[PDB]
Amino acid sequence: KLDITTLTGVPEEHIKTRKVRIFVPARNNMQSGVNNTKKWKMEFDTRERWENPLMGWSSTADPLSNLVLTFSTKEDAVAFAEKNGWSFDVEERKVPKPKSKSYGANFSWNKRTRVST
Amino acid sequence: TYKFVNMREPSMDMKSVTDRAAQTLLWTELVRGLGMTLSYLFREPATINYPFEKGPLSPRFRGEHALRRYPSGEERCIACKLCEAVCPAQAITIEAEPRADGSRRTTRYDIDMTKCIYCGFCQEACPVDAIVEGPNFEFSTETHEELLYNKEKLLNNGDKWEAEIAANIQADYLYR
Amino acid sequence: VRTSPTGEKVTHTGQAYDDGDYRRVRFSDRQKEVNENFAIDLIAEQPVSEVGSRVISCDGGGGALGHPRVYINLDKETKTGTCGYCGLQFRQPH
Amino acid sequence: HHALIPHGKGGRSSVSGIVATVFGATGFLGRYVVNHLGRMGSQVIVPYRCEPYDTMHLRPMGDLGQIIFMEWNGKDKDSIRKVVEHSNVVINLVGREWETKNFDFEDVFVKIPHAIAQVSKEAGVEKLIHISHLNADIKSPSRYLRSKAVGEKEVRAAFPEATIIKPSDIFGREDRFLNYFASMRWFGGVPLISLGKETVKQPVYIVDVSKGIINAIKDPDAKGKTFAFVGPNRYLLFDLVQYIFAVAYRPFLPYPLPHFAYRWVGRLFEVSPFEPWTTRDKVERVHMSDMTLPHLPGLEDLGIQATPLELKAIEVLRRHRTYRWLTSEMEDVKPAKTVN
Amino acid sequence: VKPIFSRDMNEAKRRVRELYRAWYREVPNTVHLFQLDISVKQGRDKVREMFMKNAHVTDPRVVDLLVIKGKMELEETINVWKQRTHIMRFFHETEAPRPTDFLSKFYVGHDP
Amino acid sequence: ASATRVIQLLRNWASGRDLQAKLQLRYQEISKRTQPPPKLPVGPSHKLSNNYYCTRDGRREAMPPSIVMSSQKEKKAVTPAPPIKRWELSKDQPYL
Amino acid sequence: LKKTTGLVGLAVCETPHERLKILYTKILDVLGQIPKNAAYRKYTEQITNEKLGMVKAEPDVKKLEEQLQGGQIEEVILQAENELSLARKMLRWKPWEPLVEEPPANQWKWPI
Ligand SMILES: NC(=O)C1=CN([C@@H]2O[C@H](COP(=O)(O)OP(=O)(O)OC[C@H]3O[C@@H](n4cnc5c(N)ncnc54)[C@H](OP(=O)(O)O)[C@@H]3O)[C@@H](O)[C@H]2O)C=CC1
Ligand code: SF4
Repeated sequence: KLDITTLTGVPEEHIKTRKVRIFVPARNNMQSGVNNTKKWKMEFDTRERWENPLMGWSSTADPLSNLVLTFSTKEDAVAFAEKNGWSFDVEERKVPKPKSKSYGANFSWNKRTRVST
Repeated sequence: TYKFVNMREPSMDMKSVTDRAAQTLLWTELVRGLGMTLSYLFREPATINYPFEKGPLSPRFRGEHALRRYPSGEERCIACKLCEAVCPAQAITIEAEPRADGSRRTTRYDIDMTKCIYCGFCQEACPVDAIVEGPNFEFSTETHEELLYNKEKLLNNGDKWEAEIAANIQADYLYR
Repeated sequence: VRTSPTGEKVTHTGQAYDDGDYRRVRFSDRQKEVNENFAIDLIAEQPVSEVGSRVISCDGGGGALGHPRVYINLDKETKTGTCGYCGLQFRQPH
Repeated sequence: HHALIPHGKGGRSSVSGIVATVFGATGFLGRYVVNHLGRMGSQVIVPYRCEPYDTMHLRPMGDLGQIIFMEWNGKDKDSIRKVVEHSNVVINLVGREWETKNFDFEDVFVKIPHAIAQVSKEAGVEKLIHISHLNADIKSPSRYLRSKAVGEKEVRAAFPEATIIKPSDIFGREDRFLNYFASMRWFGGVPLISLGKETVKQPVYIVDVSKGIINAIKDPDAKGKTFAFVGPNRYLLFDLVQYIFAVAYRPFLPYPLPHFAYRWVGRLFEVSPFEPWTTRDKVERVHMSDMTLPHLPGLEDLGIQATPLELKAIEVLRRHRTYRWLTSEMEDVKPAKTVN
Repeated sequence: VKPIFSRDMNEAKRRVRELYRAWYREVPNTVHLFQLDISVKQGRDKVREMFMKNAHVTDPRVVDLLVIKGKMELEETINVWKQRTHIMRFFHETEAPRPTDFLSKFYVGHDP
Repeated sequence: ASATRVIQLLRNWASGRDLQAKLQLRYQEISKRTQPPPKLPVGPSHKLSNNYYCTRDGRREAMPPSIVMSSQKEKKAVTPAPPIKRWELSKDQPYL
Repeated sequence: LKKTTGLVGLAVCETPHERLKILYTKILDVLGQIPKNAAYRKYTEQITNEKLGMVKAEPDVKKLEEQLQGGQIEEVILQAENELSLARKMLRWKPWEPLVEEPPANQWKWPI
């Protein structure tokens, strides 16, 4: 029942009207590396972005647009969200299921796994 | 290893006492300072006659950014966005699309000279020597908006200053 | 550098303010800065070099003053090999 | 012709979409109207006639690019065309309290407003706002008021759906009405025609008027509606001037003005080789109670509620407050007598 | 749990009462010194609103920490460390009203 | 400088020093603005053999700190370091 | 007798040996009240005894300063006073007792 909301100084609109997403970032499918999928991340909900009339740069009014936090475990992120009074959605970690790989299978005598090239 | 400033004891002999009494009563040290100022008065002043005389600068000077071209005339920048990444003040905004010829070119290259810190990055990062801070420094503007450069403004600056910029790069390209 | 129907000078990017757009007001008593030299035209004007080797290298000229060295394959007779950075065109003779 | 979709949270960087051309933006009402447009992120194409130095104070009000300063010639219509060409809203604030040599009351209240309205219609301006005093009427003795009524009719003629706002006396930090009475103390005593016993006044606050204009621009129903801005309360001229001198803590020296006896004073004012001390029409305005026109819609119709003078008088007249109140804090004063 | 200044909610309430007292009596001096155009009642109403903002707190340590912050702000206002701008920042005068009904929010923007 | 002999004598006497020998203003003694092209040397790692990055990988040789004591599971008194040696008065000018 | 210690606020002590002996004896007396197995007691007693033996053995101030390696002897007496004060407070703190509390599970894990 810890509540730091009064002490944080965050204005009430972002405390109440923002949904924070707790998740482990998925691997960038362009790369096979997995080092960026080992820590939980807290990200706020996306808001409106509009073009500046003068230059066309994207302007925002969301202070927490770029705020992202790293947490070792899901429970730590949940506790931080609760202590800060942010509504939170938790996406369970997705792990690659174990696979059975056999280089011999590429030359099966009767199975369809034989590779044409 | 260490030296004592102060930590000196005045002599108590009558000659030294008379000298110090003379200094106090006859204002000798004040006269010495006055003489120093007089000598500086008779020395040649160091002022340069700006704008008719300009202060020295080296070829590595970092001033107004200027997009350069190849000798053929094709714009050097190849939309790598490496400059935007290194930019320590995020003053570079780059947008690119394949142009009609099919080359990788920048549809938008904005350098906000109001947010840039003139760090010299990008000039040292661009793999094709595109953005190169020019020698110009006297580009003050009467409105804030004039300092938000556009790709057209950068290319015009490059065309204007290419004669000097190429020479400066030639002077310094071996050190880089 | 073509001129749009509104009278504005269209940019090499193709940018021109439409008659409906209100942002044309910024040039009311001022000018729209447009670079007359267009890269596409100038790169088109350059003659196509003919080299007798299957693979050629373009550094963009000037050595270290140009662009990273790349090797271009010229086997295809139909289409000339084009430098990714420089944009110069090469083809095998005949 | 120029339709813009509003974007953002209505902040300084947001795009409200109201591209406006505030004529007379350098004015007392303009200073506030432009401020509101900028804080909404409205592109304001300010036409000026003076030196840019004077217009410099308008620059901070808007974000980068929001405020565009373009010189315009009062008589030439091509300047009006170029300054309203890409505007979806044009506001007309071209009023001169006194009459100048080059520009007379008719020039600035009929020709200029009519030209602006006509050229705005030619360019396709969606909405037009015109300003004329509630007291201004086609039979009003003051020449400038009569010219204002004529210009109002002509503006309606050129721009049928123009929203011609009719504000009462406007008071504010840089007011010319309250400050006028505060400075009357300098002018010997306190000249008061009929001791101000025949002049009921209903002053409206400047911020209220500006926000009313803005809301009228935003609200669709405002088109083709002659709005009238009236003050929250009505006070006799004596009551208002007394309250002014009270909040200013200046010695009240009210001497009434007999027509003939003080006519020589007015004649001396006119005899000055420069302007007749802001003309005599200003003194005529002082010599006139506010017209009550309930048929025309008011501030509440736009949703803005007029702020009472008593609350805002302290701010307006603290500048005139001197060591007279600084050294002697004492206490405050009591609200003026309300003739309601 | 180690108490900051109060071991129980009641003691924190006593401290809150003291802080409220001090702010209440300070308000007229603030109005006079800073030459604010608001009335004393208006300022005290703002004080009451600010105090009720933190009313929902149900932890003694949080109350104590809020009291500390209130004391610091009061010390700033008692001195002339805060300017007239800082004092008026409580009164969000420039900021336009933000409607709270669903239909107005739907009209204005995409914000939830 | 271009000062006359009289002014040089006056300024020197007023200073108590010979200002002409050391002039704050710069003259032809400065280096030429245009310089012959440079050829910067290569470093130690510019070798074609026995230059595997594993040997010279500084970053990968860093290790997490060694834990001397951890609560979660005669002897001579020691100091953080040997006591500092007292500084010695400078030979060139012990007292200014 | 040195004219000045060289450090402002530190005055030459006319009787350094006696002051050092008194201070070291008082330090030992305070350390006696500390329990025998306390590491603080053992180490401080070792150092204090070494210092006291050196002080008694050497009658020359400069030689004693060289042997102690504690800077100028006035700095040594200041250090002895500091040790006395530390020992007196240590008696109250009782640092020799076991750890108050183990830290949380991962309070000292880095990287996170
Ligand atoms: N109590 C009030 O304030 C009332 C106001 N009004 C009307 O409200 C409008 C604005 O009021 P307010 O801002 O207080 O008035 P101000 O007199 O303070 O400013 C009016 C504006 O008119 C401009 N202007 C006047 N004559 C000319 C001209 N010949 N050519 C170009 N511009 C000109 C001025 O520009 P510049 O300063 O450079 O000359 C100025 O910006 C006016 O039309 C006024 O008559 C009507 C009823 C009540
Ligand atoms: S010099 Fe300016 S524009 Fe260039 S990288 Fe640095 S901050 Fe960015």
